[PDB]
Amino acid sequence: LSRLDPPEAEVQIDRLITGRLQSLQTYVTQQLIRAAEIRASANLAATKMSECVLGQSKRVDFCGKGYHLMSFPQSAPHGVVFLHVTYVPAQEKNFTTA
Amino acid sequence: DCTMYICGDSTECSNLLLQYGSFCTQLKRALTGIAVEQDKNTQEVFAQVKQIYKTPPIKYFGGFNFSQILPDPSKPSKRSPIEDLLFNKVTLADAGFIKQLICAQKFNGLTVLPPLLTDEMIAQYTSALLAGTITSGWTFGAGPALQIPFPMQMAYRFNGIGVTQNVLYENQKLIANQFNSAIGKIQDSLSSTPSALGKLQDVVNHNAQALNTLVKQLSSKFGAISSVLNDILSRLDPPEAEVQIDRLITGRLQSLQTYVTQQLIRAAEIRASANLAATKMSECVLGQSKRVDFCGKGYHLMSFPQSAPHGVVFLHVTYVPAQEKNFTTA
Amino acid sequence: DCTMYICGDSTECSNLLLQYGSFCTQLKRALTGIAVEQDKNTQEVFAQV
Amino acid sequence: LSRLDPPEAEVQIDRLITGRLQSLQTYVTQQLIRAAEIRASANLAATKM
Amino acid sequence: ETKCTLKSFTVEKGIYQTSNFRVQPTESIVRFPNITNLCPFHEVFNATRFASVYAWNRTRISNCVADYSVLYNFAPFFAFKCYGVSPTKLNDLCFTNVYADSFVIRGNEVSQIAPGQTGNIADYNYKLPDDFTGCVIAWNSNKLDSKVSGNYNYLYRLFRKSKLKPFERDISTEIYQAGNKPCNGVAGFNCYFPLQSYGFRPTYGVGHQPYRVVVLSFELLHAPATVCGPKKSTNLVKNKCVNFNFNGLTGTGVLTESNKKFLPFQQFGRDIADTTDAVRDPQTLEILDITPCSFGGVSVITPGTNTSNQVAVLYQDVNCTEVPVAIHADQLTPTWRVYSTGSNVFQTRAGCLIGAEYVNNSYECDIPIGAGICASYQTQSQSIIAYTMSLGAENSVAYSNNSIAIPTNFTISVTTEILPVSMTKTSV
Amino acid sequence: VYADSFVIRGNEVSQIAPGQTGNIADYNYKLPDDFTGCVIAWNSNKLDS
Amino acid sequence: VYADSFVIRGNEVSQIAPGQTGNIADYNYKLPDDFTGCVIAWNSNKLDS
Amino acid sequence: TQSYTNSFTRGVYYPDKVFRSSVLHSTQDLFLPFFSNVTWFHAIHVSGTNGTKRFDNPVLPFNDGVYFASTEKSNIIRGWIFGTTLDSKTQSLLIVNNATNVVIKVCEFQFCNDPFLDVSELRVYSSANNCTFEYVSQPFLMDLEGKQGNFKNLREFVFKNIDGYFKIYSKHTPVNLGRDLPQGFSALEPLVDLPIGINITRFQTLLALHRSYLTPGDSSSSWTAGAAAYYVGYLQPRTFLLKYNENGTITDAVDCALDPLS
Ligand SMILES: *[C@@H]1O[C@H](CO)[C@@H](O[C@@H]2O[C@H](CO)[C@@H](O)[C@H](O)[C@H]2NC(C)=O)[C@H](O)[C@H]1NC(C)=O
Ligand SMILES: *[C@@H]1O[C@H](CO)[C@@H](O[C@@H]2O[C@H](CO)[C@@H](O)[C@H](O)[C@H]2NC(C)=O)[C@H](O)[C@H]1NC(C)=O
Ligand SMILES: *[C@@H]1O[C@H](CO)[C@@H](O[C@@H]2O[C@H](CO)[C@@H](O)[C@H](O)[C@H]2NC(C)=O)[C@H](O)[C@H]1NC(C)=O
Ligand SMILES: *[C@@H]1O[C@H](CO)[C@@H](O[C@@H]2O[C@H](CO)[C@@H](O)[C@H](O)[C@H]2NC(C)=O)[C@H](O)[C@H]1NC(C)=O
Ligand SMILES: *[C@@H]1O[C@H](CO)[C@@H](O[C@@H]2O[C@H](CO)[C@@H](O)[C@H](O)[C@H]2NC(C)=O)[C@H](O)[C@H]1NC(C)=O
Ligand SMILES: *[C@@H]1O[C@H](CO)[C@@H](O)[C@H](O)[C@H]1NC(C)=O
Ligand SMILES: *[C@@H]1O[C@H](CO)[C@@H](O)[C@H](O)[C@H]1NC(C)=O
Ligand SMILES: *[C@@H]1O[C@H](CO)[C@@H](O)[C@H](O)[C@H]1NC(C)=O
Ligand SMILES: *[C@@H]1O[C@H](CO)[C@@H](O)[C@H](O)[C@H]1NC(C)=O
Ligand SMILES: *[C@@H]1O[C@H](CO)[C@@H](O)[C@H](O)[C@H]1NC(C)=O
Ligand SMILES: *[C@@H]1O[C@H](CO)[C@@H](O)[C@H](O)[C@H]1NC(C)=O
Ligand SMILES: *[C@@H]1O[C@H](CO)[C@@H](O)[C@H](O)[C@H]1NC(C)=O
Repeated sequence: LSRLDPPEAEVQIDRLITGRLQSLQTYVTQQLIRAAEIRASANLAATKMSECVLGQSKRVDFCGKGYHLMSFPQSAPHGVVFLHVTYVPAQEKNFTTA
Repeated sequence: DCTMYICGDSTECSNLLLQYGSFCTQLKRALTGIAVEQDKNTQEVFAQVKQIYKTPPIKYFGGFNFSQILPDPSKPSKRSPIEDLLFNKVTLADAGFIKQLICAQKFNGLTVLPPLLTDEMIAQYTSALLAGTITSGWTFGAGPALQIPFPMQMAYRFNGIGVTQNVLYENQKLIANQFNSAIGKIQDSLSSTPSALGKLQDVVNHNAQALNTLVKQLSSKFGAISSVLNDILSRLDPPEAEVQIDRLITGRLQSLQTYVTQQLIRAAEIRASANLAATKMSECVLGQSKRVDFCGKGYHLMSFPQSAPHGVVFLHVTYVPAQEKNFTTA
Repeated sequence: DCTMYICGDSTECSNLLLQYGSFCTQLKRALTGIAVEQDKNTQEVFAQV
Repeated sequence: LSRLDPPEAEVQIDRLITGRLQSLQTYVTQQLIRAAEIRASANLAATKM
Repeated sequence: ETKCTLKSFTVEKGIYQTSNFRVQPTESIVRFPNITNLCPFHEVFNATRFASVYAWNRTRISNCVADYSVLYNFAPFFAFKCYGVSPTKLNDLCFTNVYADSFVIRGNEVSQIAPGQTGNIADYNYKLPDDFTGCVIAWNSNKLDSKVSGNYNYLYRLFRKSKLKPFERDISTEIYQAGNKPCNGVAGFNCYFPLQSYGFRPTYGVGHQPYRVVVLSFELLHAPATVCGPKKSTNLVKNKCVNFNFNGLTGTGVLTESNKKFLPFQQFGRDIADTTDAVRDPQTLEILDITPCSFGGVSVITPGTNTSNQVAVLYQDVNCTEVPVAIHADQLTPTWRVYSTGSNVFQTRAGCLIGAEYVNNSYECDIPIGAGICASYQTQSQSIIAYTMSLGAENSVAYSNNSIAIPTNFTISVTTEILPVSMTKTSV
Repeated sequence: VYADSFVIRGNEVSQIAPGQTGNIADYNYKLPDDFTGCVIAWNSNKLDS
Repeated sequence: VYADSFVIRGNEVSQIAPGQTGNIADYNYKLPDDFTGCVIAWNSNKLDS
Repeated sequence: TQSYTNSFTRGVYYPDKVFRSSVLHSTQDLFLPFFSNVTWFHAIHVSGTNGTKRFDNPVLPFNDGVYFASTEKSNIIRGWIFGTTLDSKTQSLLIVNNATNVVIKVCEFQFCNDPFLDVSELRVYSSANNCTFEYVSQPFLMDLEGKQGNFKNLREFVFKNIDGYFKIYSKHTPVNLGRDLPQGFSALEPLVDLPIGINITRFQTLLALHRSYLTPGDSSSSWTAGAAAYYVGYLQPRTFLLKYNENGTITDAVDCALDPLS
């Protein structure tokens, strides 16, 4: 705007402005998809809290590996960390059954 | 690769695109994220086991016949008859096997990176967890595999849904015959159906059509005299060519933006489906599921997953109360 | 429909847009997919019986 | 098209058309994400049923 | 190259894509048709009886080498503005056929002849189509086309029943009806002669002096090209990457004798990418197939930068038995090619690998590659090794119809599930 | 419709335009950027000499 | 700031420009495509005759 | 005489000079719509010597080109006339062939009929006044004989004048056995292209009147039947989707403006 003159400065500004606007559109479009992913993960974490934290979960390999006992969530920056307490049958012995 | 797809081996057009900023390093990062995300999806769905189990040399399960789902050594790919049927059903388009005509046409930088898990070790994962679920039941989904007889495991599964062991131990021959008949007719249904693997076929075809549309977008004048950079640079003059080429480029870049934007959403959907399939494996395959109408219709007994092109196919074994009789209750 | 929404009943503008390539057949396909997807959503949620 | 002459009418039309086409692109891109969310909610509702 | 393609001095474990590799052309081959008879342009430009605008004279140009640089001394060249084809490198183009239309007009209408121009002449005497390719030459001819009494040798139409389509002539001597009043050759009132006097006087100022105009129409649409510039034809080379310039169509790629069946009227070919796939050699009438250089992606497999400075380059989807090994200075764009391409060669379904050797052992794989192959850093004494990914610890169970395994003790284990629930809210 | 007529020098015949800055275009006759209409210019050396 | 002064013919007064090809613009005085600055041209027939 | 018929599927040429294979490329141009009306025309001339006079020649409109098809023994139909307003008020075309020659002119020809006193010249124009363009060279039509009349040759011509470059798309299909325009599909390729500069809306043809045969006479009109052995069809701007064979030819093409399925 100090170098050019309005007649051709307009179209130059228009070209810059549409380019920058499309650049911002790209960021917003990526943010929408990332927020959809984060909402999917947050719904998963909410179901995980409701099931594992507030009771025993009979779902296998959902609240940790092995048979589930309980869980303790911990606050984390921009997330949550669960401490699944699980029962693992550990060492075993063979037998004869009928 | 933006450079090739946008300005085919043209130095002036590469210089013209370089000024656009970090507008394609981000594009490369997005697609690299999609690729590593696909690899993570496959590994999370299938690699639920830490150890690879092998089926016993003899195949007796109390009349139960797993021939159609257990791998056969006669075939050279080590896949089950139903697993191989799934592969035959899905007409795969490209897999990146050093091709050096539609795929061969793509001298436009549109390459398909082969998946990390080749379909000879995904079948190994499926066979391993099949051995786990047919020789140890759900016990291998918690800790070490606990070797238990198959009739015992089936009676335990019946006890899971309130039927008690006596029913299975009094009807074992009938249950084995019914299971064998169902396993026999599921292959016939898959073979003779018009299109059952519709989801996998659509998954392949959507990517194929997206790549085809990207290729076809290379001729849109977008307001230019021609869509060929070589002819533009032989015909016009650098200053006039500058805007003309740039106009064609911004159009092509927007076309590629559309492709990557659609691919991001499609990959989010595929990741949602892969998470669903992983939960399905962890619940139905590695134990009985009390969730109703989750692992098939009817009361669930167990499931067998089968290696499939760009997907997984479960064989949910379900208990259906069949014919009934009225009574008087108090 | 790209033709009507983009060039209202103008022959020269339709000719100009036709050069843009398969840039709106894809647009039609996306929205047709969305429509059939909504129908599938409703039928999958309710027609469990 | 009543005021300008084809030479400059075309480039003017081209500018308007690319702007309107990108505006429609924005709508379709947002609709795709919204439909993905609605499908996630519909899958949740189907499992809930 | 990795440290440059990702702006960081530190690179951790992983496989990064950097750029591609293209076989550079060895020489440039030109195959402009072997013509020498210079087509007559002087007779068109420097004439004494330039036709009137209403009956523009159209001249055809046939097989010739036309140099659009010896015409600069033929006319004053007041304005040499040109359309899509630019006159700068206009001598490097091959035309299917070239047409020159010559006439004379007034000064204020010298810019009136153009695509989509509406007025008297551009609508009733000579209309150029919007898609017209070619350009118009205009120069003042006041010194020659001046008459003290009157230059009553030029004509132009004023009245027509409707508009005029582009590139035709309405040379006709009839009587304009100009209303429901009927006239029969009378040319009386209400019925005016369409051609009226176009006299010129030297005393007239700018914008009214005669402007002899010749407009050249081109049809460079991909088709058998005849009229071509003065570019020397070179020898033809096959099975080697070159910069072909066939009839003004440039590009880069390897040329093979093709099995195409171009019909006698066909010159160029097209695949489903809307780019040229096959071409016809105009000096030989032999069909050539155009396939680009043996390109491919390049992925750099490296451990953490503070673990070693040794990387393993893997080329995407290309056998290391042809181009990856083929390398020379200014022959491939990646100049980092100091990699031997003969030591540590790992052929992979994802394209061959350079810099890593195959290990029969299988471990958990750190840096993914594809097709069940991952490279990792191993102590031999340190080098990058590419192996087949280990699926897991091999295990067998002891299934028995009467045997059962049952645990006698348990282990309580606590795991972590890191689940993001929110991102950084922002506003722009 | 409004017609404004005057006389200027040759080097400044193109100076009368939207957003042009100089001597006349800034101090004697300035046309706005959004100005719609157009300027007619011809030499009058034969009369105004 | 740099000023380059010379004399050329009328048909080639527009030939000196970024990316123009011909006799003078290619063999005697070529201006780069990224050239910033501008060219002043006026007829000198009365003196150089 | 005159009669009508159904064009079925026919009159598809190569719009461009680009080679394609297994490509479903579509393009819009002056194409003959499938299943359209094609009008026969006949020049009855068996009693011309016994007074009577032919009296059978209309002025066929040319609007947006003309599709041509005929079956002549050797050279019964030689040339065409284009232009408008007939008289020297406006120009006209004189496409006419002989042996291995073609001569076409854009000269203001005033005439009344279409004879040439041959089986020479003249009788088809009387004004070589202000002629503009002239052309010579190899004729459009190369005769081939199967040693019998059963293999009736079909000469499919499509004429276009979009900005000059006259279209002479032609092909020979001697597989005909008697049926008028047999069911099937054929491609069509150009021979020559040259601008003429003229507003053309009139079309006529040349017949070897000095020796004619097999010209029955009747009052057939308004969608009736009559042997004419000479076809004329009009083109209209239509979008066509063309399938290119793996070899490179055209196997089948579908219209885009005829049926909802198309
Ligand atoms: C047009 O062609 C004629 C040839 O017919 C040339 O005339 C020459 O003009 C120059 C310039 O005045 C004279 O010095 C020569 O003596 C002329 N030669 C002849 C043979 O007449 C020239 O190429 C063109 N002339 C004009 C006036 O444009
Ligand atoms: C229109 O203009 C040209 C140039 O004035 C006319 O001149 C003759 O063109 C023919 C080519 O058709 C040449 O063979 C002659 O040598 C030219 N000169 C003379 C005196 O005949 C001609 O009338 C027109 N050209 C066309 C129609 O091509
Ligand atoms: C070709 O010439 C004929 C001459 O008759 C034109 O026909 C006339 O066109 C005008 C303008 O549309 C109208 O008066 C009538 O349509 C016709 N007049 C008569 C008396 O029939 C015809 O339009 C010309 N073709 C083109 C494309 O302009
Ligand atoms: C076809 O007919 C044309 C006239 O319709 C004739 O053209 C003659 O061609 C010969 C070839 O050398 C010339 O010598 C004559 O001058 C041409 N005649 C005329 C009137 O132009 C001829 O009968 C045939 N054309 C040929 C043989 O080229
Ligand atoms: C068409 O040809 C005729 C043939 O005589 C031309 O008629 C005369 O041509 C002279 C040329 O010097 C004119 O001075 C006369 O006025 C014409 N008489 C008329 C038109 O009755 C006629 O000029 C030619 N037409 C064209 C457009 O060239
Ligand atoms: C790549 O190498 C393998 C092994 O020699 C060979 O079978 C294959 O054909 C090669 N690729 C191509 C495209 O020829
Ligand atoms: C010249 O080109 C022609 C084809 O147009 C053909 O005779 C041959 O290729 C060349 N002949 C000579 C003598 O150069
Ligand atoms: C890199 O590794 C070296 C040794 O392995 C260590 O001393 C150094 O702190 C590391 N630096 C970073 C940034 O990790
Ligand atoms: C790997 O295995 C085969 C033979 O067992 C062969 O390629 C090679 O000898 C082996 N390499 C090593 C290092 O053992
Ligand atoms: C189970 O019984 C079958 C049939 O007798 C036999 O082949 C198989 O070895 C038995 N398995 C074991 C280890 O008890
Ligand atoms: C052809 O025209 C005749 C009369 O002109 C009409 O009866 C008939 O229906 C038409 N057929 C077609 C297919 O247009
Ligand atoms: C198509 O090409 C094949 C092989 O080139 C050939 O055998 C066949 O006859 C061709 N078909 C034609 C020319 O119709």
